[PDB]
Amino acid sequence: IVMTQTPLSLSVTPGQPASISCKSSESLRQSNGKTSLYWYRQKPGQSPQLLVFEVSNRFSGVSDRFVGSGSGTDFTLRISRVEAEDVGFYYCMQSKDFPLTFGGGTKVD
Amino acid sequence: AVGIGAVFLGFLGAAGSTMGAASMTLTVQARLLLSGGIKQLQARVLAVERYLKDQQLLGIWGCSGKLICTTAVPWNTSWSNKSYNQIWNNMTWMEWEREIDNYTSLIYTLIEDSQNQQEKNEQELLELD
Amino acid sequence: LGAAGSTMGAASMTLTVQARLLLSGIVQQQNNLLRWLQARVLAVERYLKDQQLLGIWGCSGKLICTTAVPWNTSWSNKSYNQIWNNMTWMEWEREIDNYTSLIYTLIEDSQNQQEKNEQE
Amino acid sequence: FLGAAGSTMGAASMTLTVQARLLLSGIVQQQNNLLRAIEAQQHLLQLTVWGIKQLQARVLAVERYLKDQQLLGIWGCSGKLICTTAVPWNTSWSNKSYNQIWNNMTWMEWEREIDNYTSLIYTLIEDSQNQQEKNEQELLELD
Amino acid sequence: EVQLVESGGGLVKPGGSLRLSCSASGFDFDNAWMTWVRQPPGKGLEWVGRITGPGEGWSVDYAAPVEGRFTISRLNSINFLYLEMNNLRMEDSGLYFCARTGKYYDFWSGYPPGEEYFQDWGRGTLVTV
Amino acid sequence: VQLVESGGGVVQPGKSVRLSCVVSDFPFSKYPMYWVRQAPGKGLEWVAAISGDAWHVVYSNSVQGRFLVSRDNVKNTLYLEMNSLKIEDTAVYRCARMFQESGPPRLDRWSGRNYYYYSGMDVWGQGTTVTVSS
Amino acid sequence: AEQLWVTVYYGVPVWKEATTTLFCASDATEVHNVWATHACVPTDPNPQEVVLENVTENFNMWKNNMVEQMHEDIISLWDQSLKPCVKLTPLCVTLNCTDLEGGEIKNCSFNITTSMRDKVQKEYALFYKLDVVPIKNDNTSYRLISCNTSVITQACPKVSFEPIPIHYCAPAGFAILKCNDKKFNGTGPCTNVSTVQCTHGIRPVVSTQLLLNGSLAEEEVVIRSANFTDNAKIIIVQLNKSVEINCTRPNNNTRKSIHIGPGRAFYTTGEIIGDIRQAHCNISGTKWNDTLKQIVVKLKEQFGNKTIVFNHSDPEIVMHSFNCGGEFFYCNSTQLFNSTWNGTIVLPCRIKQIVNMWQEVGKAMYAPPIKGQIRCSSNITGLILIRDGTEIFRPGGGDMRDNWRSELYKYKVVKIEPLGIAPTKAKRRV
Ligand SMILES: *[C@@H]1O[C@H](CO[C@@H]2O[C@@H](C)[C@@H](O)[C@@H](O)[C@@H]2O)[C@@H](O[C@@H]2O[C@H](CO)[C@@H](O[C@@H]3O[C@H](CO[C@H]4O[C@H](CO)[C@@H](O)[C@H](O)[C@@H]4O)[C@@H](O)[C@H](O[C@H]4O[C@H](CO)[C@@H](O[C@@H]5O[C@H](CO)[C@@H](O)[C@H](O)[C@H]5NC(C)=O)[C@H](O)[C@@H]4O[C@@H]4O[C@H](CO)[C@@H](O[C@@H]5O[C@H](CO)[C@H](O)[C@H](O)[C@H]5O)[C@H](O)[C@H]4NC(C)=O)[C@@H]3O)[C@H](O)[C@H]2NC(C)=O)[C@H](O)[C@H]1NC(C)=O
Ligand SMILES: *[C@@H]1O[C@H](CO[C@@H]2O[C@@H](C)[C@@H](O)[C@@H](O)[C@@H]2O)[C@@H](O[C@@H]2O[C@H](CO)[C@@H](O[C@@H]3O[C@H](CO[C@H]4O[C@H](CO[C@@H]5O[C@H](CO)[C@@H](O[C@@H]6O[C@H](CO)[C@H](O)[C@H](O)[C@H]6O)[C@H](O)[C@H]5NC(C)=O)[C@@H](O)[C@H](O)[C@@H]4O)[C@@H](O)[C@H](O[C@H]4O[C@H](CO)[C@@H](O)[C@H](O)[C@@H]4O)[C@@H]3O)[C@H](O)[C@H]2NC(C)=O)[C@H](O)[C@H]1NC(C)=O
Ligand SMILES: *[C@@H]1O[C@H](CO)[C@@H](O[C@@H]2O[C@H](CO)[C@@H](O[C@@H]3O[C@H](CO)[C@@H](O)[C@H](O)[C@@H]3O)[C@H](O)[C@H]2NC(C)=O)[C@H](O)[C@H]1NC(C)=O
Ligand SMILES: *[C@@H]1O[C@H](CO)[C@@H](O[C@@H]2O[C@H](CO)[C@@H](O)[C@H](O)[C@H]2NC(C)=O)[C@H](O)[C@H]1NC(C)=O
Ligand SMILES: *[C@@H]1O[C@H](CO)[C@@H](O[C@@H]2O[C@H](CO)[C@@H](O)[C@H](O)[C@H]2NC(C)=O)[C@H](O)[C@H]1NC(C)=O
Ligand SMILES: *[C@@H]1O[C@H](CO)[C@@H](O[C@@H]2O[C@H](CO)[C@@H](O)[C@H](O)[C@H]2NC(C)=O)[C@H](O)[C@H]1NC(C)=O
Ligand SMILES: *[C@@H]1O[C@H](CO)[C@@H](O[C@@H]2O[C@H](CO)[C@@H](O)[C@H](O)[C@H]2NC(C)=O)[C@H](O)[C@H]1NC(C)=O
Ligand SMILES: *[C@@H]1O[C@H](CO)[C@@H](O[C@@H]2O[C@H](CO)[C@@H](O)[C@H](O)[C@H]2NC(C)=O)[C@H](O)[C@H]1NC(C)=O
Ligand SMILES: *[C@@H]1O[C@H](CO)[C@@H](O[C@@H]2O[C@H](CO)[C@@H](O)[C@H](O)[C@H]2NC(C)=O)[C@H](O)[C@H]1NC(C)=O
Ligand SMILES: *[C@@H]1O[C@H](CO)[C@@H](O[C@@H]2O[C@H](CO)[C@@H](O)[C@H](O)[C@H]2NC(C)=O)[C@H](O)[C@H]1NC(C)=O
Ligand SMILES: *[C@@H]1O[C@H](CO[C@@H]2O[C@H](CO)[C@@H](O)[C@H](O)[C@H]2NC(C)=O)[C@@H](O)[C@H](O)[C@H]1NC(C)=O
Ligand SMILES: *[C@@H]1O[C@H](CO[C@@H]2O[C@@H](C)[C@@H](O)[C@@H](O)[C@@H]2O)[C@@H](O)[C@H](O)[C@H]1NC(C)=O
Ligand SMILES: *[C@@H]1O[C@H](CO)[C@@H](O)[C@H](O)[C@H]1NC(C)=O
Ligand SMILES: *[C@@H]1O[C@H](CO)[C@@H](O)[C@H](O)[C@H]1NC(C)=O
Ligand SMILES: *[C@@H]1O[C@H](CO)[C@@H](O)[C@H](O)[C@H]1NC(C)=O
Ligand SMILES: *[C@@H]1O[C@H](CO)[C@@H](O)[C@H](O)[C@H]1NC(C)=O
Ligand SMILES: *[C@@H]1O[C@H](CO)[C@@H](O)[C@H](O)[C@H]1NC(C)=O
Ligand SMILES: *[C@@H]1O[C@H](CO)[C@@H](O)[C@H](O)[C@H]1NC(C)=O
Ligand SMILES: *[C@@H]1O[C@H](CO)[C@@H](O)[C@H](O)[C@H]1NC(C)=O
Ligand SMILES: *[C@@H]1O[C@H](CO)[C@@H](O)[C@H](O)[C@H]1NC(C)=O
Ligand SMILES: *[C@@H]1O[C@H](CO)[C@@H](O)[C@H](O)[C@H]1NC(C)=O
Ligand SMILES: *[C@@H]1O[C@H](CO)[C@@H](O)[C@H](O)[C@H]1NC(C)=O
Repeated sequence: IVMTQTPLSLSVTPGQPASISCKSSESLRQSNGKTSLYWYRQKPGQSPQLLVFEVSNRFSGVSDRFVGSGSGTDFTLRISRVEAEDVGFYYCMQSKDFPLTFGGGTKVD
Repeated sequence: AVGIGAVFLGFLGAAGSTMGAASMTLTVQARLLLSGGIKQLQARVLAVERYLKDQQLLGIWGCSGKLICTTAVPWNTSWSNKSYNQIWNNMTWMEWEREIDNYTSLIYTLIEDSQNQQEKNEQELLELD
Repeated sequence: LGAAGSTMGAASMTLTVQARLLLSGIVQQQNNLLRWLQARVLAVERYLKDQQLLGIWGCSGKLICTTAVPWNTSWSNKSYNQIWNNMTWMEWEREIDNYTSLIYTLIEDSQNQQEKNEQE
Repeated sequence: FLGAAGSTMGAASMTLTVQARLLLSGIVQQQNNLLRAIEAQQHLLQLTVWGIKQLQARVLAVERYLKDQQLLGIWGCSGKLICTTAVPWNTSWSNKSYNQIWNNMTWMEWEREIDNYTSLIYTLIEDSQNQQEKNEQELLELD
Repeated sequence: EVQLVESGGGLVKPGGSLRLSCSASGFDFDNAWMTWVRQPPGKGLEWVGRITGPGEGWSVDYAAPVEGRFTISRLNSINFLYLEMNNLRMEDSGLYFCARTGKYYDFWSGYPPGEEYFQDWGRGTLVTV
Repeated sequence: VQLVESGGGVVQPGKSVRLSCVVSDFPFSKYPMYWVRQAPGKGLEWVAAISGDAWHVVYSNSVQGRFLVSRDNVKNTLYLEMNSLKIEDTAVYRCARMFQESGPPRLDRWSGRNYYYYSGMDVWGQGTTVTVSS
Repeated sequence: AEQLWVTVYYGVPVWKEATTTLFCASDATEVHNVWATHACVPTDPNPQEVVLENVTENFNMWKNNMVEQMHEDIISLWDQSLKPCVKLTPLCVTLNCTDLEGGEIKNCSFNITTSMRDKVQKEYALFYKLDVVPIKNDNTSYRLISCNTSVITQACPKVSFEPIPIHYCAPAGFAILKCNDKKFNGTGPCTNVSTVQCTHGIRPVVSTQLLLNGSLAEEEVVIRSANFTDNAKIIIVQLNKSVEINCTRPNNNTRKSIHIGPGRAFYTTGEIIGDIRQAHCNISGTKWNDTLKQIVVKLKEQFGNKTIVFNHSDPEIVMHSFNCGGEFFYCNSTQLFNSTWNGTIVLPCRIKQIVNMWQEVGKAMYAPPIKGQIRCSSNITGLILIRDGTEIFRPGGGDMRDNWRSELYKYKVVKIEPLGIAPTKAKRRV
């Protein structure tokens, strides 16, 4: 399947909310009752770290201002009051079936 | 995000195979025969009322709870001109139940009243000693 | 119902006919579904009550089976040929109807709950 | 009948000599009096909300009884309570030792231990034994 | 490597019932004779009863003050020993032990049925009546 | 926990090496693993996956048939062997654990076929790097 | 070692959690009651309750399916018994009302009734201020309240309204577990979990701001809710020491009939006899005062400072509401919410004859008048309270589903699955 995203560059400063959406060609809803889309972040020069696993739940060591939602095709990750250390990339990763692909990784300065 | 190939067998999976290969497969067609806006309920009784009948006929024949069993009713060669090893190695079941379709009523009467009725009056009177 | 006037040693030869036609009788309803089944479902439940009950009584499949339970003459002390070659089945049921459920626990326990403790 | 749900598996087999505490006997002493024909002394007087629900209640009393008899019926274990099989236990299913399963364990926790593996055991009884023994029995009648 | 763990002991009113269990490991439970022994408080060891093996028909023998009330049984499939106690009295209370039982008979000086000895014991489980 | 690799470096085309990822503390036979490939200045490419019982192996289409993966649940190791190397395989390899736990295979009743569930990743090893050149 | 073999045990004591469909059991006749519905399986006075030994089982009193199941069913029972009756569509006409405290009951005179086509019929009628609305275009001239709201449908007068206890029995093979901890929070685990086959009596009482005929918490006064420091999750006050109330309709209220449906007669107030005396209630002033202090002690174990304040909570949702003998009372309960903690109490009551639904949209039932004088007494055992965030407590709104959460708070539904396997040394000889 194909799954890209937008916008590639968001060169910002801290103090404002924004959002990053990832757009799906094949719709995602597995028969377990959940939509296997995994949002996470790398830093430059680093192996990445999990932001949220599901579009609903979060991970340990995560600020509360990291909210995500979406339909089976629309998918959206929203960052309220974008923090100063939000540099690097943001990959949208799906887990429908194989080969499970990624997005390009939205750069945020 | 799942998936592996076949392991044991499938539902109706032996229905193009021979008898000698389908005889080791009967449980999969045996399990799923029962489990699976009123018109669901009218299905949920016919699926029961067909199961009891096939259960009942095995009960009368002294053959309840077993998947296979034998009797003492002799096979009559008038029923089949097929040779023996053609049956157990070449013919499928779906073909086989078009060939003995006509004789089926004669068979079922000649199991009960022939033998398993007779194997109780003989059975009850093996006492007194 | 043909041997309903026979003695208890005589009506036993028609036990097969009574059992077969308990379920659905002859099949009515000749596929005429053209144009509302609780009575159909109950008849199966009457049937499955008894086959399970013969399953607990160690006596599935058979029609006549023995036991290890001796009789208790306080039920009815009427002796062997006083009834057997003298009485039908409607009257024997009208001698044991008060004691019916009392017989059923004793057949359950001392014949299969007993013989479960002989398996080893 | 759930009187030993806190007891252990090595001890609950003691009280299981009563017919699973007369398990099925509670059904026949129910459906003798569920089939009180006051339902037929009224024809329910109408079709009511309760009789819709009773109809959907008796079906589940029919079906889920049959799914437990059929599986006991196919396993060569029709009507018994404690039967052994020919299937070897695989240690990959549970690496618990002997006494911990019996002497030192409940039942419902042991369900969640092998609720994953349960379905594989179902096929590995039939196609391993009860499909299999019937052919080998029929060979022993060929002679 | 023999291990025996008694269980099931607890507080019970006079006249009540109770069921002690014993999980056996480390040896051949199946053909092993098993024995129940108790220790009343401030008193010594007391022989309760013993179940034999296959050759003896799983026969069981009982101490006089306990004969008729207590029942010893085994399920060899999971190597468990049991003690069914009914109609308990104050003096039924103590610490209950289970122990692997050996048979001894010297030919030239022996007298039938020789003697039984207790090679392996468990820690016991406390019965309070 | 601790999650690194070994055996990285630089080789020629047509060569063959095998890495070695080693886990630290979690029960390794319980979990499946993965392989991912971040090209320098590009996004990420999924590579491979093994089941927890080392029975199910799914490869990417581009590296299909060339590579090799395996497990050793006793030694708690994780191998990525590779064959028929090309210059565009020069990137960063990373060893990575599944986020969730996985169960045993499922065996649907209606068809005798097992099922190994596969979900995504949480713990990326920092990973080695293989370069294919002259 | 011994090669272990598989052994099938039938009758293992296991279960899971499940959902199901239930069925009534009435413990007792012409069958014309809305709730009781004597077309129902009769009970058994067998004591069937089986206690367990070692059980730790979490419950819940909000995410339990047994209470959502009633609210999709008791509205179905109450609407099957409403469909075959007469509609009141020609009644929504222009009224002409006058009065004979002030003028409350209204001598109204609407003047058509289409039993036929050519000859429409003038008509006498007697109404209430809780049922009529004014019109703005002329002199005093009224209309019913819910014309443009929904179809006003009369209930047939030969029905009944009494609560009769409805024993929910699970179907066969299922079971209902029941805890017996006196100090149970409503959502934790339990220790003594007993097993029954069919629950206790549940009176299907409909009321608002209180509970009538209830049940009894034992030995003390229990307060339960989920999210305490949220204002949202309503606290529920169950009681011991059943507080008695009398409520009455001190009038005579003869009824006439009006033929509007061709074979379907409309019933209204013919004429009152005696003196126009307002319906009210009586509460023992001593027991009520003693009861509220017992609540505050348990309140001060979850709000143990900033002391407890009672303040009273649109004619419908603010008023206390209940039924009395097939007659619906709206009572001003302002007096019982006055105090804080640092003879015969009379509460006035109003009478409305156009009730609404639970979702209160799409249907509007009209009560028929009842001849004679109505007396009813009942044990007040249940109180609904809401916090606001010193602490002030209002009674609360009208979410009728919360009634039965005070009556199913010990019950979950399981699935007995008595088949299971275990390994042992014994092999079947082939
Ligand atoms: C039967 O099968 C089912 C599945 O199949 C089902 O049934 C079939 C029939 C089918 O129908 C199928 O469709 C069904 O689904 C099996 O169920 C599975 O069970 C397992 C449990 O055995 C579940 O795994 C858990 O899942 C959670 C997340 O799942 C949530 O959501 C699901 C669904 O949404 C829920 O069901 C579930 O309950 C949860 O709510 C997962 O997060 C868990 O992993 C964490 O916990 C374990 C335990 O600690 C960790 O393991 C430890 O790891 C350390 C590290 O190496 C080792 O040292 C330890 O030895 C090891 N073990 C133990 C016991 O401790 C695990 O690593 C992870 O730990 C967290 O790790 C992160 C990252 O390191 C860490 O975060 C860090 O935090 C710090 C501080 O904040 C820093 O910030 C770091 O930077 C940061 O990274 C975090 O703190 C760690 N937390 C802890 C507590 O350690 C757990 O695996 C599984 O979800 C479930 N379902 C499925 C589909 O698989 C069932 O098991 C089968 N039955 C049997 C008997 O096998
Ligand atoms: C108790 O249960 C056990 C587990 O049950 C399992 O789980 C249950 C939940 C349920 O699903 C079960 O169905 C399931 O089985 C039972 O254990 C199973 O037993 C069977 C035997 O009947 C096993 O079947 C064998 O499978 C082997 C593997 O087949 C896979 O791999 C083949 C290729 O093999 C691969 O080769 C490459 C070569 O490079 C290896 O890579 C190397 O790996 C190294 C180590 O990591 C190193 O890293 C190197 O760098 C690397 O190159 C790779 O590791 C290797 N794969 C594996 C898994 O090792 C494929 O061709 C094949 O398609 C499949 O993908 C077979 O080799 C084997 O055949 C051999 O053995 C026969 C008998 O021994 C012999 O006659 C043959 O001639 C042949 O030599 C079997 O087919 C099965 O794997 C077991 N399950 C598991 C999970 O392991 C157990 O049986 C049961 N108990 C009882 C008493 O029955
Ligand atoms: C309000 O609650 C009280 C107490 O909870 C109820 O009193 C109890 O009512 C029941 C039946 O109404 C009584 O049972 C009956 O007792 C009489 C005694 O003579 C006996 O003859 C009957 O056969 C039956 O067993 C119960 O005894 C009684 N409790 C006491 C202490 O007297 C009261 O009925 C409730 N009233 C309302 C309107 O809810
Ligand atoms: C479908 O039919 C084919 C033949 O038409 C079966 O193949 C035979 O399988 C047996 C079993 O090993 C072999 O001995 C024969 O040599 C096979 N035939 C040929 C021509 O090679 C096949 O088994 C059938 N399918 C099933 C499920 O039984
Ligand atoms: C409503 O009823 C009143 C009462 O009868 C009607 O008012 C009467 O009108 C007649 C006609 O002129 C007078 O003779 C009476 O004196 C009036 N009585 C009163 C009390 O006002 C009135 O017409 C009716 N209709 C409406 C629309 O108000
Ligand atoms: C209420 O208003 C009605 C008017 O509809 C009054 O009914 C009239 O009563 C007199 C006798 O008192 C009759 O002669 C008239 O024919 C009636 N008019 C009607 C029925 O339209 C009635 O008196 C008023 N008062 C009460 C207490 O009912
Ligand atoms: C029922 O409620 C009453 C009223 O509160 C309880 O009686 C009082 O309980 C408190 C708290 O234990 C004591 O301080 C009082 O001394 C009790 N008596 C009086 C007269 O107020 C009673 O305990 C509750 N339970 C039962 C079973 O009656
Ligand atoms: C009970 O409700 C209160 C709200 O009054 C909860 O407290 C806050 O809830 C919000 C909701 O997300 C959180 O963002 C805050 O962090 C919470 N504050 C504190 C101090 O915890 C409280 O969490 C609720 N408790 C439960 C068990 O639901
Ligand atoms: C409410 O009405 C009931 C009548 O049902 C009153 O109960 C009577 O109370 C007197 C005491 O004044 C007793 O002597 C009678 O035996 C009671 N009779 C009955 C039938 O209960 C009750 O007093 C009234 N008031 C309150 C506050 O409950
Ligand atoms: C309940 O009754 C009380 C009686 O005091 C009402 O309170 C006051 O009633 C007088 C009428 O004499 C009004 O002028 C006041 O404005 C009322 N006070 C308040 C604070 O509103 C009260 O209105 C009644 N409430 C209901 C819902 O019937
Ligand atoms: C768990 O509950 C049981 C219930 O025992 C019943 O208690 C009521 C109290 O009024 C009494 O009237 C009954 O006769 C009792 N017996 C039966 C069979 O209903 C208690 O006996 C346990 O002690 C409780 N467990 C704990 C830990 O409190
Ligand atoms: C079994 O009972 C345990 C108490 O005794 C323990 O048993 C053995 C197996 C050892 O683990 C030893 O630590 C103790 O003597 C409980 O701790 C345990 O939770 C119970 N349940 C199990 C093992 O499933
Ligand atoms: C019925 O009565 C006749 C004469 O009384 C008798 O000969 C016959 O055998 C009876 N029927 C049976 C079944 O005994
Ligand atoms: C059954 O026999 C016993 C003696 O063994 C006797 O005590 C009992 O009264 C008899 N049963 C009945 C119902 O009389
Ligand atoms: C059978 O019973 C009847 C009943 O009166 C009696 O007349 C007849 O003599 C009996 N016959 C025998 C053989 O006992
Ligand atoms: C829990 O079960 C064990 C095992 O029989 C028993 O000792 C104990 O008394 C039980 N718990 C309670 C509270 O009775
Ligand atoms: C109803 O009242 C109006 C108002 O005066 C009048 O015009 C009309 O004729 C009346 N109709 C009948 C049928 O009384
Ligand atoms: C209409 O009747 C009402 C009721 O008395 C009165 O208040 C109003 O003044 C009347 N209209 C006129 C124009 O007099
Ligand atoms: C009730 O008690 C349990 C612990 O026994 C606790 O976890 C739970 O939160 C309590 N209930 C409430 C509503 O706080
Ligand atoms: C209610 O109380 C008042 C005075 O307190 C009294 O006049 C009236 O009769 C009482 N009514 C009832 C039904 O108790
Ligand atoms: C009020 O808070 C203080 C602070 O802990 C506490 O000591 C006191 O008991 C509280 N008051 C009540 C009535 O609980
Ligand atoms: C009750 O609530 C009203 C609402 O405005 C408020 O004004 C009043 O102060 C509160 N307290 C009392 C005692 O009325």
